[PDB]
Amino acid sequence: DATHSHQFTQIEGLVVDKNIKMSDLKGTLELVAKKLFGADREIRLRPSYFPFTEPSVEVDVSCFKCKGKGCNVCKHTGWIEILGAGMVHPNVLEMAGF
Amino acid sequence: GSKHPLTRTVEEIEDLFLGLGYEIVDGYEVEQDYYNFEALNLPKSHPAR
Amino acid sequence: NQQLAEETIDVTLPSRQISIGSKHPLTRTVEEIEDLFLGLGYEIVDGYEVEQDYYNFEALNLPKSHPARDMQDSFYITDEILMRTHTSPVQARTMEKRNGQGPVKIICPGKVYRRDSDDATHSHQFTQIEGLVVDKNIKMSDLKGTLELVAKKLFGADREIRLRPSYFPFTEPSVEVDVSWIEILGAGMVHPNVLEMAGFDSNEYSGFAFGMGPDRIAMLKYGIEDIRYFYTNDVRFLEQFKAVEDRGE
Amino acid sequence: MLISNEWLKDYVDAGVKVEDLAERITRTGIEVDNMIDYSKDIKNLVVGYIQSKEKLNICQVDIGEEEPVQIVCGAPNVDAGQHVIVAKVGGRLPGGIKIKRAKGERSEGMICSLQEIGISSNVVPIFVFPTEVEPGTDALTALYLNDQVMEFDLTPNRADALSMVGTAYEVAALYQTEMTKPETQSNETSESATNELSVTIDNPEKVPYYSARVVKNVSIEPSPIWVQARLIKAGIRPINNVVDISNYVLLEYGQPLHMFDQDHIGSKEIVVRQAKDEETMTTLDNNERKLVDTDIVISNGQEPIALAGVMGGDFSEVTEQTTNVVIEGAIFDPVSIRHTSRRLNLRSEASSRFEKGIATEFVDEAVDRACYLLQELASGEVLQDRVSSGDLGSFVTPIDITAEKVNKTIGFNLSNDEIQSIFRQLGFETTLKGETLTVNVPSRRKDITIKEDLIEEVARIYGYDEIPSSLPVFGEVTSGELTDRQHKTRTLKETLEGAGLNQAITYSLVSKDHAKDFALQERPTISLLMPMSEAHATLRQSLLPHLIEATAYNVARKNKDVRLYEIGRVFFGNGEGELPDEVEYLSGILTGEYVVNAWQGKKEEIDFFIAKGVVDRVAEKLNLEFSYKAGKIEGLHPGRTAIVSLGGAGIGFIGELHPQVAADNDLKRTYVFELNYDAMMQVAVGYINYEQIPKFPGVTRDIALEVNHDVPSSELKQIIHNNGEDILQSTLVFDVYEGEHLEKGKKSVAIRLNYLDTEDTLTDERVSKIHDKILEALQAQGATI
Ligand SMILES: O=C(Nc1cccc(S(=O)(=O)N2CCN(c3ccccn3)CC2)c1)Nc1nccs1
Ligand SMILES: [Zn+2]
Repeated sequence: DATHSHQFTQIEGLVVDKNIKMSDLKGTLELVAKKLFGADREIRLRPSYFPFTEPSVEVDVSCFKCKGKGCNVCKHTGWIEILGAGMVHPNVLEMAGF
Repeated sequence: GSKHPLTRTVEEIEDLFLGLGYEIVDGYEVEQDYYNFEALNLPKSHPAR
Repeated sequence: NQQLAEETIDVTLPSRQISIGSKHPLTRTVEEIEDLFLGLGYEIVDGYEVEQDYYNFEALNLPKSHPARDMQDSFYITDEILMRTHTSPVQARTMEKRNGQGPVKIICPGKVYRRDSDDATHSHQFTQIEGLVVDKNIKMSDLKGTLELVAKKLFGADREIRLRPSYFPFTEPSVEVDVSWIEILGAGMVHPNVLEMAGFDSNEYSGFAFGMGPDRIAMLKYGIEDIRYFYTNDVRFLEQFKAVEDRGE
Repeated sequence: MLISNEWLKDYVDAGVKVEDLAERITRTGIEVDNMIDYSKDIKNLVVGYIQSKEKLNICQVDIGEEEPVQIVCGAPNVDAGQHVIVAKVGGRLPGGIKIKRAKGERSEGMICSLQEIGISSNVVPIFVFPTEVEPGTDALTALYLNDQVMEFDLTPNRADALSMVGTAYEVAALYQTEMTKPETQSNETSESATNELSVTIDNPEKVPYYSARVVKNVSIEPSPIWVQARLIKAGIRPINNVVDISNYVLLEYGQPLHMFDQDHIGSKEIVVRQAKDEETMTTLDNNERKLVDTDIVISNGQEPIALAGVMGGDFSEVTEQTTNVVIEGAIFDPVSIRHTSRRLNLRSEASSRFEKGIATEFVDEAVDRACYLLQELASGEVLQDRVSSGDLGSFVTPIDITAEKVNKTIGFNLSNDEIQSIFRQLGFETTLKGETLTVNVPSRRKDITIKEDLIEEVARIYGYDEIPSSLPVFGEVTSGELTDRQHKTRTLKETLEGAGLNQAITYSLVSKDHAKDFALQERPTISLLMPMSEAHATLRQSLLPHLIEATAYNVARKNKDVRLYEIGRVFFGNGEGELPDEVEYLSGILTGEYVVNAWQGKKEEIDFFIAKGVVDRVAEKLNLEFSYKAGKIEGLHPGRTAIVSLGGAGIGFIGELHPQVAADNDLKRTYVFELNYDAMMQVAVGYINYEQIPKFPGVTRDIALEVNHDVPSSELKQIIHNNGEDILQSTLVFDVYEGEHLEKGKKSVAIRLNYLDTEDTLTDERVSKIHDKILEALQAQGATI
């Protein structure tokens, strides 16, 4: 229906290295929001849970329409959810051979 | 002719990541439970399996 | 019944061609090198083709006295203004605007001019790609690494190359790279006078730079016998460059 | 999971509005996705007391004012002596509706049903107060519905929050105030349930815990209004004091409890074991159930008396004439429970809890809560002890972690004392030992098992707003680049697009009778086990069916000019339980005008040869060569279908649609092509081959060859190349004539022969020598000049 298709597109990323931190996630998610929605985009990280990651968040971009205080795109919220992200969970690393 | 809007967004994200040193990777759309789920820390139990 | 039989075509007959233009081979070599450097985080920078002798010479460690600034070898317009002889001035100008703050990691493609007669290996206007890296601990091994990537991108990875000590005013130590032997890249560690003049502290920052010539690279890669073919625009030349390329088999 | 504000402050008080509390809860991990306001629409609603009642009914309610009000009411069971719920004149209600001085007789305000005030379906058990509550009292207050409930969409890792006490631990953390658990200590009869009761598990691999207490002499009836409302709030119709006291402590501790009537169990012995082959039993459903190896039952000592986890028995349950009770509190293997419930379509709120896993910490305490309750509210009398089987083990698992590790994962900069405070306010006992904190995680948080879990707790609480922003610096340096295939695909898509073709994106799943359309090999198809939809049931073995549909769709919308391409995968089955072969295809479809400029008379209709021209522009751009030979493909025009080949292998086809397929789809002349793009991409092309422009001019001769009408022009071109020795460069058909000026069944094909020596100029005589040889070869193969 208007908001669900049984076949859709996704882009995932995976970065795995030695000192990867969640601030490194943040910085990267920020380039993503800028790329998609403009150089002035900020992001917002909200606690959440997925099984493969931990800590996990859902990520909003600031609204590229209304500059602050709200419109129908961001649902007078200022923030639009666009990504989920998180630190990969050890079990996933260990199962992969890492 | 046009580029599909979904392809456009996918390409700009690839471009971004290419300039950062990443690889763009493709694999199977029909997949095994192991890789779709287990390897991703959804044991045979789970509510999403 | 007869419909299908009467509407039988000869499917082997000429198709209605929808023709493709070509990208100039000089442009191809340029783009390829840009794409290589994009994926390492560089910026492609574009600047003036007509330059001040400050930027084209002085800022590059070629004082008033230098044989390089000889009016017989470069295309001057006044005593102070000339057709640039290389894309280094864009790299020198970009540096100064950075105001002592790195990293610089830039690639500067474009047309450069040399006061000379044209023949099969010399055009008075040709193309060049320069690069500049400036950052805190840049070392020559870092140069070597980047140069091998360039060679690998241009001529494939098994292609044999040769590094030879050499000398340029604006770098030290310096290097030339041959490909199996033919020279293609010149490069060096940026000379501190050059860092110091464009406002970097050569005690903190080191650099490396390089140039190569797509006209020459292309001639070598394809066996193009006369550089002037690039600037003549015979369609029987240009149309040989329509198709994609891979590494190969 | 539904969580009443009023109710939670039994255990913790956030000293804050329910919105504020939802917000803070959502901002720290658990999403409150809605807030139900049971007081929904409600103004001026008081207790009142019908003093006298006439004759629907004229009532004199004292509503706590100086004088009684008169209310007319014809509701079914209503008299004086009743304390009731009254919405005064000037009040408000759910449904709609707001009520004033009406008249006929004289009616001032409104006495109420439940529903009327706004309860629900399937959850409700005019309204009379069981207790003699002061007239004029706020009515919802007295009704325990002066309340909003928070609805949580909880994730598998937050089972703890499937309980009022677990949720109370969560919120105590968030406001770092205190929570309090509710009364569990009863007063115990001299006797013990050890003397009453026997418990064994014959299947301890599947049952870690089973246990039971006994409470004698109980007064079935109704529960107070609080027990009742709470159950309604929490989504469950309040049935009787003992069905309630179970379901309620479920909600309270998350520990499911079963209620047996002692006297109708059928022994003084309980046995937990697996159901057997085909094993029969009928459950308080009165629906009879035959079982499997893999169901857990309860038995008395040869009686399947309860499907553990899932249901009860007929016979051993609590009827209202029960007066002694065994109360079960067990742990049943999360998945045994899951599969039973599942299959018999028998999900309870108590199986669902066994699915998520149980707080070990809470089993005995939950039991003890329902015994104290049964005491308190079924006047019951409490035996000493429990009969427990099978060991619960430790209630604290210690995890070490360091501040460094926490700052190293998140990238903030917290001290031990910051970190320590978070665990202590989550109620975890922590001890520092040099740089290492040992965190005693309680069994009540079974989702915390590793240091990373503890990292998450810190992250979520201290707050993700705080994490500074950085970018990863990669010490293996590598230039990010499209692969060669990837780059070729982008360039190819630029080429198609540059020729006017729009990029389509179609569904992979088609109908099962469409899945093999245009397929090359018989290869098996891949169907879903449970399609959402007959039209998306099997994976396509071709891109064309949905591209044809998209064309039909467009054309019916009066979009007559359609040019689409797709690169997309098709799917051939690899027999059974293997992954299929996924193959990438380039396909497209074309209909309508290719070039129009009406005012200049230009109108170039798309025909086979322009479709060919697109497939050739593909080959040209990729530096490939294709060849073309007539082919028969079902669904294409038998007369206008070519097979496309690369290195002598078939990779695809190009063809006009069959007139019957086009007619079905109400299309005109329409052309598709499909190409195995994987085959195409396997060809290594290398670098472009530059050849210097020939120094010398070539020579052209034209020939006109009369030949049987069905000889393909490729055949004549091959003969010419075969005889063209060193100088024949290329050959071009420039005219084909079939008409009356020529033997019927013959055509005349005019071919331009181009000759060229790169090393020399061509003498007429050198050309003639070969040209004559070519003519003869042609003549001898039936091609008259
Ligand atoms: O340092 C460079 N680049 C550089 C380094 C070495 C070699 C070459 S090269 O092969 O292209 N070259 C071109 C110039 N040639 C000259 C020019 C004058 C004198 C001597 N030789 C030699 C070959 C380029 N530029 C900078 N811009 C800003 C700061 S540093
Ligand atoms: Zn907005």
